[PDB]
Amino acid sequence: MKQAILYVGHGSRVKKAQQEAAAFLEGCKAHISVPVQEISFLELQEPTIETGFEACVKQGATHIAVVPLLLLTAAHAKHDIPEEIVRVASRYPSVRISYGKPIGIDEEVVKAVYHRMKDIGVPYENARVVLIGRGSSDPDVKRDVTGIANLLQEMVPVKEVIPCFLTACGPNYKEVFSELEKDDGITTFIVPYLLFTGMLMNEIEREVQKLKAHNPNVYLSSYIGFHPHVKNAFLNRVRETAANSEGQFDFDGGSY
Repeated sequence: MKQAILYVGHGSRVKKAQQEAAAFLEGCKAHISVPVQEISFLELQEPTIETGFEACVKQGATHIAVVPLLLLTAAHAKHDIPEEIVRVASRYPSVRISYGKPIGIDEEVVKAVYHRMKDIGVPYENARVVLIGRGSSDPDVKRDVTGIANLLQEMVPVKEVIPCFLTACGPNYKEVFSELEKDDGITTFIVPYLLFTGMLMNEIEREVQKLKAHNPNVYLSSYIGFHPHVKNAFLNRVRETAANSEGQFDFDGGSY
């Protein structure tokens, strides 16, 4: 037996984002006791999935644990990535494949949100938290962001956590913002639940400036990014996919 890890990010065309994702995945390798480890990306950035998978095979891997670097569960985890996996794996029918889950609802990621809150330096006890995800038409995305909000609610003595979204599913973060123009003395933290900055993050920044014009007790944290606790959660995913102790991550054909 020879085990491999194939990390799969979604990929970016922004050079800085490519570099950050690649460096994160590279820094994961020293934490995994597996002799063959390759990084790959679905799109816009190579190594491609095909390249990384074939590299794993060429180095003698009998088992490949494919682990997607994804915060939430949507089309990429269910369709695009598995489709590329089946396309390349069809050529090596003797190689056993396991395929992991996105990070999703994990206590470590809640800790990442908590530390982003703490970084502001404002008391958070009995404060409101507004957790902004990108959003998706896939209901699993809203469900998981809500689960993270509930876990934060259980773990930190905040007043409440409001999951909301930039697009595709409700409630939209602008509706929450419009409802927060009051200023009732309650502090509101805005946590962008995103791996990278970019257009939508810039939009959040501008909208939070507008909101602060109405309600000065509003504080925007930096986006989650590749926080150390995000790394802990992702390493959990990697280890469970490689262990595959019950076969629950077996890469079975058919539509996901």
